[PDB]
Amino acid sequence: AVGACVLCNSQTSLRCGACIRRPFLCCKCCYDHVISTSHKLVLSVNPYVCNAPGCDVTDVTQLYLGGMSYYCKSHKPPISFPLCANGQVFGLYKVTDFNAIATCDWTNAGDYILANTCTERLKLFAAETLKATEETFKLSYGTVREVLSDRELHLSWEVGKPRPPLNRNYVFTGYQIGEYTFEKDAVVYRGTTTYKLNVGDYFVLTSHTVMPLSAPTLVPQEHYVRITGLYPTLNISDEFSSNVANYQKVGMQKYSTLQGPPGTGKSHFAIGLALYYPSARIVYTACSHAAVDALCEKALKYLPIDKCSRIIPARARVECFDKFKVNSTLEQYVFCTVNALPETTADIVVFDEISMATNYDLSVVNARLRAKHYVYIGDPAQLPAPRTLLTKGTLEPEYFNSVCRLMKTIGPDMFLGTCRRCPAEIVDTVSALVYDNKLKAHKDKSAQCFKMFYKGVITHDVSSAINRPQIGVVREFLTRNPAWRKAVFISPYNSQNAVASKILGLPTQTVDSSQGSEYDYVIFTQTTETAHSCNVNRFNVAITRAKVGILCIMSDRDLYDKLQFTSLEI
Ligand SMILES: [Zn+2]
Ligand SMILES: [Zn+2]
Ligand SMILES: [Zn+2]
Repeated sequence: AVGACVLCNSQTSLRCGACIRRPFLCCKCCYDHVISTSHKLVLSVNPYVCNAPGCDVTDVTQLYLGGMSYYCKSHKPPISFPLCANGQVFGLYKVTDFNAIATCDWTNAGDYILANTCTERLKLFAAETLKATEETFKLSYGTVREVLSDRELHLSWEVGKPRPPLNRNYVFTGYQIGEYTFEKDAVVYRGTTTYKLNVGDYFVLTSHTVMPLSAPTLVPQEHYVRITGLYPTLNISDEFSSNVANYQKVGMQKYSTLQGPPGTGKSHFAIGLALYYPSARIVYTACSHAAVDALCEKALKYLPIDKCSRIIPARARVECFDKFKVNSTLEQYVFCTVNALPETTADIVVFDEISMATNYDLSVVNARLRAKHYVYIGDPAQLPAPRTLLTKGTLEPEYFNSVCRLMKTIGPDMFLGTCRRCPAEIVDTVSALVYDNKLKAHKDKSAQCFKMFYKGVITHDVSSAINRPQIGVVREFLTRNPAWRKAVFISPYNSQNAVASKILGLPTQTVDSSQGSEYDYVIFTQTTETAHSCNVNRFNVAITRAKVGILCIMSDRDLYDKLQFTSLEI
């Protein structure tokens, strides 16, 4: 029960029993915390409480030290001194920001802003407090009535508690018969495992214990004068020649940031780093299984298949890359999600899709992976990890995580400025929208990029929006543009996606789940004109999925006018 103060590192024996993480606080800092918040319980070898029989006084400001025990004003002996005096709480070895992180409920965007602009140690405490606050709430949200078929169900809920939204962010566990997701009387049930399940089975949200954090989100930066710990090859392929200047900067710094807009070659950069440093052992990590899978696919073409291994938790979350040797931690090239990372060492660590990472994830990576060099690849102009507790305000990219903050304040170390995937109409649009006209297009205009302003009629299934007339507009477009039936339908709402799947028969994806993918033809309906559907990062992701053509049914005049597409009438 002896440690370092979370604000001043000054050693102390006092903890705050009211904070959910019970951090160590120094005599001065613990004082400033109890007099400015409702947190009044102080812990030590023994709890600072009145030891008189039947007394419930726990406020440290109402407690004194008499003998070797603690008492209140009504039980203290004549010879006693106050625990709280001289700007200090009594302990061994005898701020405004810390109070806010410790007492907020993480429902306002200002809470996440403070968690990214504070000192480095407060970032660790905030990430701990946030994840702990997120987990407790899970134990509280609100049974199959009848099985109709092999993919839909009728559900009945528990009495007295609200219903959690039915999407992919909320994964239920049925009863360890596997993890399930639901989507919206009829509801679609999708269990990762095909276990049998009759009427009466109940499902509960899967909770994962929050472990305390110790490693920082970012290691201390170190700049070198020569390539350290690595041996660069001289005969690099001409496919990776343009990255040699930035490849050398990787070996001369502890960490490096790379902002890669869509289609600029992020995975091409990451895989070629292994060819430029052929003797290095590399762990490729990311938050999602799809991001690590994309890095596996690029590796299969360029890296020896016998030196690659994909780490899969027996948790069998989803089907992952099955073309590398499974669960071989000691291989040269290791592909693994952050949550499943083993405790090992590496020459370089590549963290992909950095905008989807939380400050918790940055800490787990540093705690499990000791490496000579870390490279963070991503794009703060794309989508972040969902903060389910955040309901008031929008989280700006500078407050996504420590890495995204640096990319937006001082800029990224390296930048990929040429998009090779999208037609010029899409590139010019997003370049002016979120990239300061610094993103150039390798392709010409395709003349297959169209936009249409059509508000339609907005209906809602609970909280997910639907715009059937916008789908009807798409229907009429398909009958007149037959080559587009191979397109992918994208929208910001799962429900609009479910309706479009039945009416149009196209493959469907949400904008958030389409990040990292690319398709020849994309059809996008904005559905609504909300802050969710008008988010510039979401929109940037949505329209940069197309390789050849895109059709945008717009609800927002601003974003409609900013689209440099040909307008179609109907
Ligand atoms: Zn506290
Ligand atoms: Zn302190
Ligand atoms: Zn008492």
